[PDB]
Amino acid sequence: ESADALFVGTLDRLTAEHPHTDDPRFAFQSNQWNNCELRFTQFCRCTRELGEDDPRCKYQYYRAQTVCHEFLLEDWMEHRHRGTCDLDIMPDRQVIHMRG
Amino acid sequence: NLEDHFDLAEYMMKMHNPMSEYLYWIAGFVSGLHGILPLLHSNYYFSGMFLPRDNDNTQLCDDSW
Amino acid sequence: SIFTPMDWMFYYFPNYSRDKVALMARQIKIHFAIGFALVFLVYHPPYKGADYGNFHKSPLYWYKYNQLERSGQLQENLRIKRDWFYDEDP
Amino acid sequence: GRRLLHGNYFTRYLFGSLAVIWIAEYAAACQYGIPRHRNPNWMWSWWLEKQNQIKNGEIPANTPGYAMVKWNNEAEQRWLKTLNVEAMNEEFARRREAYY
Amino acid sequence: FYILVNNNKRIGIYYIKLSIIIGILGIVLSYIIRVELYNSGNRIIKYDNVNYYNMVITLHGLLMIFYIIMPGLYGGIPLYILPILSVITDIVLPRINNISIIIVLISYIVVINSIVIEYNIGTGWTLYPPLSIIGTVIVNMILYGLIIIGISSIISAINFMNILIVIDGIIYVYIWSIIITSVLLIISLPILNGILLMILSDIYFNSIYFILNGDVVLYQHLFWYFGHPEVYILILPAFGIISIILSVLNNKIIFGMKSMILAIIMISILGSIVWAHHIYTVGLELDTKIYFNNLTLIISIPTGNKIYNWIILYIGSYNILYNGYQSLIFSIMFIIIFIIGGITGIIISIDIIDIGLHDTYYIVSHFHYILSIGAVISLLAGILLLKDIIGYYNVIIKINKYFGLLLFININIIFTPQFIIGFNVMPRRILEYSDNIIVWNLISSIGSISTILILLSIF
Amino acid sequence: PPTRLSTPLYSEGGAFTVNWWRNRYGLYSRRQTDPMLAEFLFRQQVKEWFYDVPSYNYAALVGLALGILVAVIWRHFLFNPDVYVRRQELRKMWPDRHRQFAYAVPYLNPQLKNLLLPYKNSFIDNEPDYADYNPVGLRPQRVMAIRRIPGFFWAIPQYFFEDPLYTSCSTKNMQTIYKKLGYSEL
Amino acid sequence: FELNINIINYNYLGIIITVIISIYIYNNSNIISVYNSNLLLININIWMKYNILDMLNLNVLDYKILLWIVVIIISNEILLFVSFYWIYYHNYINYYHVNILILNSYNIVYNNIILLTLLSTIVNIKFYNYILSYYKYILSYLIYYNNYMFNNKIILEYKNNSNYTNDSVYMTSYFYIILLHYIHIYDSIILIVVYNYVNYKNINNYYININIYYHLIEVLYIVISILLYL
Amino acid sequence: DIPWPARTDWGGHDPATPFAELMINTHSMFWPVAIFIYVSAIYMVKK
Amino acid sequence: SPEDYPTPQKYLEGAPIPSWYSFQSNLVGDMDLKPGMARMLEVDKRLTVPTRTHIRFLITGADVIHSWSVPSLGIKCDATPGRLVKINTFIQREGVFYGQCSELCGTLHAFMPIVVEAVSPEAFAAHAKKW
Ligand SMILES: CCCCCCCCCCCCCCCCCC(=O)OC[C@H](COP(=O)([O-])OCC(O)COP(=O)([O-])OC[C@@H](COC(=O)CCCCCCCCCCCCCCCCC)OC(=O)CCCCCCCCCCCCCCCCC)OC(=O)CCCCCCCCCCCCCCCCC
Ligand code: HEA
Ligand code: HEA
Ligand SMILES: CCCCCCCC/C=C/CCCCCCCC(=O)OC[C@H](COP(=O)(O)OCCN)OC(=O)CCCCCCC/C=C/CCCCCCCC
Ligand code: CUA
Ligand SMILES: [O-][O-]
Ligand SMILES: [Cu+2]
Ligand SMILES: [K+]
Ligand SMILES: [Mg+2]
Repeated sequence: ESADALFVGTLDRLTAEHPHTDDPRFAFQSNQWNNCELRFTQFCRCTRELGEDDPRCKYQYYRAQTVCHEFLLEDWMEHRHRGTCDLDIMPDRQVIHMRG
Repeated sequence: NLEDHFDLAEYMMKMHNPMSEYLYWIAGFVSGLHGILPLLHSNYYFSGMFLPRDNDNTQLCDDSW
Repeated sequence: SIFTPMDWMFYYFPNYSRDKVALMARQIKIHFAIGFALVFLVYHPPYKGADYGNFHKSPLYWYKYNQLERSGQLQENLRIKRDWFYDEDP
Repeated sequence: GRRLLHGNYFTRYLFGSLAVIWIAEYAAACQYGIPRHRNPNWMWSWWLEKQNQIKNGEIPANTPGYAMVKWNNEAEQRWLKTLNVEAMNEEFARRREAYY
Repeated sequence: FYILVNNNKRIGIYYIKLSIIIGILGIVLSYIIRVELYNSGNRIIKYDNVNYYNMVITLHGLLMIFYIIMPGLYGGIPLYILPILSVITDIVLPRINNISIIIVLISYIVVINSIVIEYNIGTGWTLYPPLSIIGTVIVNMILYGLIIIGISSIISAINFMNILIVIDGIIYVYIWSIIITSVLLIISLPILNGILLMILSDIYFNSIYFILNGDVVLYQHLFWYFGHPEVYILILPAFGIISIILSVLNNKIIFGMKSMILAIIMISILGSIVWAHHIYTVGLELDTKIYFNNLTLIISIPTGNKIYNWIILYIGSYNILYNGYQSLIFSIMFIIIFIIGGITGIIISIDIIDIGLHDTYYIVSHFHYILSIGAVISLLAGILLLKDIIGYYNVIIKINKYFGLLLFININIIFTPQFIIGFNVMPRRILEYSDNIIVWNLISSIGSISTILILLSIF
Repeated sequence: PPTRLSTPLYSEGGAFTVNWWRNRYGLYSRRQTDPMLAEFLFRQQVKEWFYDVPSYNYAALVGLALGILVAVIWRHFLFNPDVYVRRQELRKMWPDRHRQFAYAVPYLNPQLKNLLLPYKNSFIDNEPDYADYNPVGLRPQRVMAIRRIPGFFWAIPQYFFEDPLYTSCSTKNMQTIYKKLGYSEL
Repeated sequence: FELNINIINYNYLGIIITVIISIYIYNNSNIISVYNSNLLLININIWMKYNILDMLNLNVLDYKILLWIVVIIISNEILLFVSFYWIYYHNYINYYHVNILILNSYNIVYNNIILLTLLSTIVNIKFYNYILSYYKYILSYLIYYNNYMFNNKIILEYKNNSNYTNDSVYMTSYFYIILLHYIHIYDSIILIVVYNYVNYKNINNYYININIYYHLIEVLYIVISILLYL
Repeated sequence: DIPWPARTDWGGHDPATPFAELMINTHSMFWPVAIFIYVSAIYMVKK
Repeated sequence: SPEDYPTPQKYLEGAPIPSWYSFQSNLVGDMDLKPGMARMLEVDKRLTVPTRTHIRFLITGADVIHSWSVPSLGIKCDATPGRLVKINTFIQREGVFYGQCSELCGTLHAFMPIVVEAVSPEAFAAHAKKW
C-alpha cells in the first residue's frame, strides 16, 4: 500500500509489479544480459523451494521471459532439466571455492 | 664509373630496353585479372553462366529481351 | 591561464613568466586539474541538479517576459490553439 | 653521472600509486554509502536456514541439498537412488573409532 | 641486381611501383562494385554468387588500405626523401629496408592466390567475429597476409625512428610527420597482433572467445584500438607532404612550424584514445559514449590549426609564377577536399546523428573523400613534386589541367551522391537495394566508369 | 631570450624548470659534446619550443584531454556497478550481489543528467515531454526547460514563452486530443 | 678522410627469409614446417653474423642504434602481453562463479616466483662479471637447470589440469597467458645458449640485451601471478 | 517510412518517434555551422 | 520464503499468467513478389505494434552480429550475441516503417529486411487477439 512499498521488502518487487520496466539494479546499462541471468537464477531458486506448480514460480518464469529471449531460455532450461545448469547446482555441490 | 653514378642509369639516360616497361604493365594487367576471372568462374560454378543478364533474377515482362 | 593569449601573459606578467619551461608545466597542470574537476564535480555528483523549480531566469528573460506580459502576447502565446483532432465538415 | 628520474622512482610510483588507489576507493565508497562489511557467504535465505537445521541436528549430517528440495533435476534423481545418509554417518563413525 | 638492392632510394621506387600494380587490382574491384550497384537486379554477379560481392568489398578495402595507400605514403615517398631531408648518406637499417618491401609483395601474392584457389566469401575489411570465425579458409589466408604485413610495417617504423639518432640537420615538419606515424605504429600494431591471434585461435585452435559467454564486442575494442590510429597513420604522411609542396612552390617559409609539429603530435595522442566512435551502436554505457564523443570532437582543434596554416602559405604568393602545375593544384585541392571529409566526420561523431548514419553510404563517402580523393591526390602531388629527382617519364601529368579538372569533377560525382543515400537510407556492404535509390546509385556509377577512363589519358 | 651565452637563464626550483630541463635534454644527445656547444643547442631548443606563444595552446589542450581521460577511467573503476575489481560479489550468484547493487541507483543519477535532460525541448518539436512522467521513482520527474540551449539553437526562440505553438504541442494537449477521440490513453 | 657510413649495397638473406615464411603457408605436411623452422634459424643467425662483422666499421652510433631497437622490441613484447591481460579482464564479470576449478594460490605461485627470482640473480651475476671483465663457468649451467625445472613443472601442470580450453574463457585465458610467458622463456633459452666471454667487452650489444630481456620476462611473471594465482 | 526517388532528405526524413525528430534537428542545428566552417576557409584559398 | 519471490496478488488468486508468441519474418523472394510489393523490403510476417505507447525493444543476435535498423523510428541497434540491448520507443503516427539489417552478416546480409507496422491501440489489440 505505502507509496515506497515496492522498494521496501526487496529491489526485486519493482519489476514484479511493473514487468516491462527497467530493473533498478541494471537500468544504468543498455545491455540486459546480466538482468536475464539474475531473473533465471531466481526462477531456479523458486522451484527448489516451492515446486514448479506454484503460481509464484510460474510468474518468476514469466518475469524471466520478459528479459530473456526464447532461444537462450530453451537452451538454459534444458541444461536445468538435465542437471548441468550452473545457476541451479545445489550450493553444497558447487566447486567455486575448491582448488582456489 | 660515370655509368654507375645514377641509379637505374639506363632508364634515366633513356637507353633501357622497352621490355622492362612491358613487363611492368603486364604485371599490373595480371593483377587486375585476379578480380575478373574468379568472378566469371564463380558465376558459372553456382549458376552455369559466366555473367548474368541484367535483372534476370527478377520477374520480367513477356517481351523482355 | 585559460583562453589567454600567452603573448599577453609574457608582457603583463614578466616575472611570473621568466622561466618558460616552468610556465609550460603550469599550463598543463592547470588544464589537467580543470578537466579532472569537471568530471567529478559537474558530472559525477549524485542526486543533484534536479531542482527544476530553481531554473535560472536571467535579466533578459524578465525583460522579454514583461514586454509580452504588458501586451496580450504572453496570454495569446500560452493559449492552447487547438485541442480537437477533426474539423467539422459542413 | 646525471640522473633522469626520481631518486627512488620505482618504490615511489609503485607504493604511491597503490596508496592513491586505496584512498580514492574509500572516498568513493563514502560518497555512495556502500556497505563495507565483507560477507563470504551466499544469501539464499532458505538455504542458510537448512544449513542451520543441519548445525542444530534437525537435519541429519551429510544430507545432500538435493535431498531437501521440492524439485529435483534428472541428475539428482539418479543420485537419490544411491543415496544412503544413514550408511554414510555410520562409516564416518567407524573411522573416528579407528582413529582414536 | 634488382631484388638484392639495398639502396633506400631504389626501395622507395619499388614501393611506389608495387602500390600502382596492386592498385590496379584495387580499382578493378571498385569498378565491379559500382557496376553492380548501377541499378537494382543482378548485373555482373549472380544471386547464387553473392558471396563474391562480399569478398570483393572485403578485398577492396584491405588492399587499398594496407597494400596501396600505406605502402605508397608511408613506404614510398618516405624511403626516398627522408634520408635526404635528414642530410644522411642512407637509411639507418639497410638490410631491414630490403626485406620490408619483399615482405609486402609476398603477402600480396598470398592474398591474390587465395582468391583464385579458395572459396570466395567475405566478412568486411573489419573482420568482425563471429562471422569471420565461421568462414572458410580464405579468411585464414587473409589473416596470414595481415600478420605478415604487420611485420613489415613495424620494422619499417623501427627504421624511421632510428633517424633521430643520425639526423645531421633540422627535423623538418615532414620528418616529424613520419616519426609520429612510426610511434603510432609501434604502439598500435602489438595490440592488433594480439586480437588477430585470437581470431586465429577461434578459427584454427578451437578457442571460444567469440562464442556465448565470450564477448564479441571485445574484438571491436582491440581492432579499433588499432583501426582509428591506422586512419591517422595513413593521413599524417599526407599532411607532411602537403606542407613541403605549399612552402616550396609558393616560395614561402612554413608559418607556425612548431604549431604544425605540435598539431601532429596532438592528433596522434588524441587519435590513440577515441577508437570507440566506431562502436557507438553496440550499446556502450552512457558515460563511455559521452567521453568518446567529447574527445572525438577535440581532434578537430589541432586538425583545424594545420588547415589554416596551409591556407596562409598559399595566400600572398607571387602572381608571376605559373600556378597550373599539377602538384600545386593537387595540394590546393587537398585542402578543399579534406575539409569536406573532416566536417562530415564531425557530423558522424555526434552519436545520435551516428545512429542514423552508421553502416550507411554516408560513412563510405566520408572516408573516400579523405582517402580515395585526399590521400591519393597527396601521394600523386608528392610524386609529381619529385619528378625531376625521381626521374620518371613517359607520362603527361606534370602540366595537365584536363586531368586535374576531370578527376576532381568525376570523383565528386561518385561520392557526393553517397552522402545523399545515407539519409535515404542505403546500408553499406549490400549489393541489392530498393528501386527508389537507383537514381543516386546510377549517378555515382556513371562517375566511376568516367574516372577510370581518365586514368588512361596520362600515358 | 638572451643571445649571449654569458647571460644566464633564470630557472625556478622544482621538477619542471629550465635547470631540470637542461640536466636531461642532452642525456641521449651525440651533438652536445662540450659546454659551449651544449649550451648553444640547449638554448636553441628552448627558444624554439618554449618561447613560441602558439605552442602553449596545445599544452592546454593536452592537459584538458588527459585530465578528462584519467577521470573517466577512474570513475568507471570506482563507481560503475558493472566494473568488478574485487571478487567477493563475483563468487556469488547474481541475486546475492547486494554490495554491488548499491552502486546502481547513485550511478544512474549523475548531476549533469539531471541538469541537461530538461533541455530536450530544444531538439523535439512535438511532445518534447513525452517521457517526463514515470511513476516508479528510480529517476526524478522531469520538467521542461524555460530557455533554449545556449549556442547554435537560433531556429527556436530564445525563450519558449515566446513561441506561439509550444503549449499546443505538449504531451498534455496531445493526450487531451486523443483521449477525446477514445484513441489512446497516452 | 672517410665516409661517415660504410653503406651496405646488396643483401640476399631477405629473399630467403621471406620465402621460408611462405613455406609455412604453402605446405601440405607439418614435417616440412619443422624443417623450415631450422632454415629460419640458420638464416637469422647469418643476419646476426652480418651484425657482428659490421664491428669492423668502428662506428660509434652502431651500439646506440641497436640498443634503441631492443627498447622498441621490448615495448612491443610488453604491449602484446597487455593485449592478453585486456582479453582476460574484459570477461572478468563471468569469472569465479562458474563450475570450474581455478588454480591454487600456494604451491605453483611460490615455487615459480622463487625459481624465476633465482634466474634473475644468475643473470645479475653475469652482468656483474661482465662489468668486472671476469667469467664464471658454472653460471650458464645454473640457467640450464632453472630452465629444465621450469619446463618440467609447466608440462606436468598442463597434463594434470582437469579443465580444458573449451570449458570457459577463463580457462582459455589462463592457458594462453601461461603459454605466452613460456614462449618468452623459451626465447630466453635461444638467446642464452651462446653466452661466452668476448674480449671487446662493453661494446657488445648482446650483454645488455640479455639483461634487459631476462628482467622483462621475470617482471611479466609478477604481473601474471597477481592476476591469476593471487 | 520508405525511401523515395531522387530525394536529398538532408538530415533525415519522415520521423515517427520523438527521438527521430531529435536526430533530424541535431543535424539541422549543426549544418549551418558546417557551412560557415567550409565557406570561411574556402574563401581564402587563393594567391 | 514464498515472499522472496514477489508476485502480484491477482496471479496468486488464480489469474492466468501471460504466455509469449514467437514468429519468423522472412524476405519475400523475387519470384514471390506481388504487383504492389516493395522489392528488397517486403517480408512475409510483419511486426505489428500499437501507436502512442511506450515499447521496450530487447535486441540480440543468435549467431553473428546483425543490426536492427528502422530509420523512421530512429532505431539502429546492433544484434550482438551475448548482449540484450534495450531500446525504448514511442510511435506518434500510424504507418509501415521499412528497414534493413545494418551489419554485414553473411551471404544474404542484403535480404533480411525489417518491417514494422504501427496501428491504433484498438486495432493492435484485435490483431493480437486473433494472431
Ligand atoms: C594506377 C595506374 C595509373 C597510374 C598513373 C599515375 C602514374 C604517375 C607516375 C608514377 C611513377 C612512379 C615511379 C616510376 C619510376 C620508374 C623507374 C624505372 O623505370 O625503373 C627501371 C625499371 C627497370 O629498368 P632497367 O634498369 O632497364 O632494368 C633492366 C632489368 O633489370 C634487366 O633486364 P632483362 O631484360 O634481363 O630483365 C629480365 C626480364 C626477362 O624478361 C623476359 O625475358 C621477358 C620475355 C617476354 C615475356 C612477356 C610476358 C608474357 C606473358 C604471357 C602471358 C600468356 C597468357 C596466356 C593466357 C591464355 C588463356 C587461355 O624479366 C624477368 O626475367 C622477370 C620478369 C618479372 C616481372 C614481370 C611479371 C609479369 C607478371 C607475371 C604474372 C604471373 C602470375 C602467375 C600466377 C600463377 C597462378 C598459379 O623499369 C621497369 O621495370 C619498368 C617500369 C615501367 C613504368 C615506369 C613508370 C612510368 C610512369 C607511369 C606509367 C603508368 C603505369 C601504370 C601501371 C601499369 C598499368 C598496367
Ligand atoms: C584517413 C582517413 C580518415 C580520417 C582523417 C578520418 C577523420 C575523422 N573521422 Fe573517420 N573514418 C575513416 C577514415 C578517416 N576518418 C574510415 C576509413 C572510417 C570507416 C571505417 C569502417 O567503419 O569500416 C571512418 C569512420 C568514422 C566514423 C564512424 C561512423 C560510423 O561508423 O557510423 C566516425 C564517427 O565518429 C569518424 C569520425 C572522424 C572524425 C571525427 C575525424 C577527424 O579527423 C576530422 C577532423 C577534420 C576536420 C574536423 C576538418 C578540418 C578542421 C577544421 C576545418 C577546423 C574547424 C572544424 C571544426 C571546429 C569542427 N570516422
Ligand atoms: C584508400 C583506400 C581506398 C581507395 C583509393 C578507394 C577507392 C575507391 N573506392 Fe573504396 N573503399 C575503401 C577504401 C578505398 N576505396 C574501404 C576501406 C571500403 C570499405 C570496405 C568494406 O566495406 O568492407 C571501401 C568501400 C568502397 C565501396 C563500398 C562497397 C560496399 O561495401 O558496399 C565502394 C563502392 O561504392 C567503393 C568505391 C570506390 C571507388 C569507386 C574508388 C576509386 O576508384 C575512385 C576513383 C579513384 C581512383 C581510381 C584513383 C585511385 C588510385 C590509386 C589508389 C593509386 C595511387 C597510387 C599512387 C599515386 C602511386 N569503395
Ligand atoms: C608492492 C607491495 C605489494 C602490493 C600488493 C598489491 C596486490 C593487489 C594489486 C591489485 C591491482 C591494483 C589495484 C588495487 C586496488 C585495491 C582496492 C580495491 O579493491 O579497489 C576496488 C576498486 C573497485 O572495486 P569494486 O568494489 O569491485 O567495484 C565497485 C564498482 N565499481 O577498484 C580500484 O579502485 C582498482 C582498479 C583501478 C586501479 C587504477 C586506478 C584507476 C584509474 C586508472 C587510470 C588510468 C589512466 C592513467 C592514470 C595516470 C595517473 C593519474
Ligand atoms: Cu544480417 Cu546483416
Ligand atoms: O576512423 O575515423
Ligand atoms: Cu575512427
Ligand atoms: K544490383
Ligand atoms: Mg556496424
